[PDB]
Amino acid sequence: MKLKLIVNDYKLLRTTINTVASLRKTAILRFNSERLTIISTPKSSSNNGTILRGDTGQLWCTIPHDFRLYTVISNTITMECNCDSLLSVFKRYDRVMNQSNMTIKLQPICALGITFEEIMHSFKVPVKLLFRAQDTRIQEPMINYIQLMMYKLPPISGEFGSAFHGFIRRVERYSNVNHIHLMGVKDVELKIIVNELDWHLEICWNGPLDSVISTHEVIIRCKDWKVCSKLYAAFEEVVLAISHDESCVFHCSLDERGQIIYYIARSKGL
Amino acid sequence: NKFSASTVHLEHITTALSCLTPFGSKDDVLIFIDADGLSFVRENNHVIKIQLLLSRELFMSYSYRNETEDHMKLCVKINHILDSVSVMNRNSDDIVECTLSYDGHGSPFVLIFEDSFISERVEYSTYLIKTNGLELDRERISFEAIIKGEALHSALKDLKEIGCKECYVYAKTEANDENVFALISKSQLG
Repeated sequence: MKLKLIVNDYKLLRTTINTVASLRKTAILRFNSERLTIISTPKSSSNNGTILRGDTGQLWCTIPHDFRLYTVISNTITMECNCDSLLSVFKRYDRVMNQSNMTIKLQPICALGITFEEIMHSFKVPVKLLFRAQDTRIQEPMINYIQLMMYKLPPISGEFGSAFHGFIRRVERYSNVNHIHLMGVKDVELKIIVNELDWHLEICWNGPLDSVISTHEVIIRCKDWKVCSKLYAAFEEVVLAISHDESCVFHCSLDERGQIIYYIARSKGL
Repeated sequence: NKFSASTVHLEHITTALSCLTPFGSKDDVLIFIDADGLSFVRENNHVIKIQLLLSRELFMSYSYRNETEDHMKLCVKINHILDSVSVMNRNSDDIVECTLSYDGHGSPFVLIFEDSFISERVEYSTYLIKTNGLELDRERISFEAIIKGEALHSALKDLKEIGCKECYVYAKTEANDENVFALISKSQLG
């Protein structure tokens, strides 16, 4: 149970830290001896996971530590603490560096001994020690490739990155938007259709898009698209996977590789 | 496509739409499609009617491949169009090429906004048609006055500021160059 590390890649970890907080309360920190797997999924969260909320999307982001030292003795440790406390702590560290390295330690309920200086700052965030049997029930979704099609989204730093980001967020200017009906046709054209207003709106993209490897369609919610937009803003290598009336997967990566995978299920049937 | 019109001077169609707002703001709008140009007609309470016309010369492309009928009529609501273009004009500073389209009876009125990166497409639902009887007889004119726009706009603004529950117009030209034209108002001031 000896877990100690001094994380300094900082953006890669920060985006996960923020997106798990924005997704739902608390998060899972799977500290393997090689790879850290932050798992914000609804199956493991005891307040209306899908009771009237419909919050089904599961995030499986992996953070590497080679961040100064990775001493995971046990060696898989799986934890669960609220995202509010670590969000505040990270924000404080970010502001401090805006003005040393944060040492992290571990004390089936424990605490995290975050310690950093400029002043002395100690934050003992409560945490638990979810069991191995409970860990085994936390498995990543399996996604078929029989129809799954992926769209290589352009990097944000490129000329078309800002235009694509604006096109992605274009669906947020109508406050009566709940369901987004993605469309992808084969040079592939990616289209967004809205069918909940008095007029039939189709937000298309005529720019250059690459399809790494039949119209595939999937209807998702608007908040899922918001977090997808935030992820696209925070990453360069972003792949949009679209399963025909099954699911939508947002694959992000940072060049071993700190991949971020968001699995979004259909919020309706085509 | 039985009709297709493309333009980049979207300010002209914007002024056309803002000149159609005074005639009620949530009701039906008649659009007449002919070879000469694009016209919007609105009628209120059978007492007043407006008729704007966008000529072919305002669009680089104006096909009108329809051949069975010389003119095409469609009825679409104005609140839908206003609410759409209101949020579309958020980034109007971009180089937008508007594209009007209509495939005939039973097909929606399309309004595509392409910025060379995003091609927003809207299909407006067309409603049944309920507008010429309200036209003056060309052989019976009692007075014909040509007035400058700014002066008339100022007079109308003044009449609005005075209230002007009722209005009167005068047209007398005496023996000499005594052209008298006045806009009398029955307002709170008297």
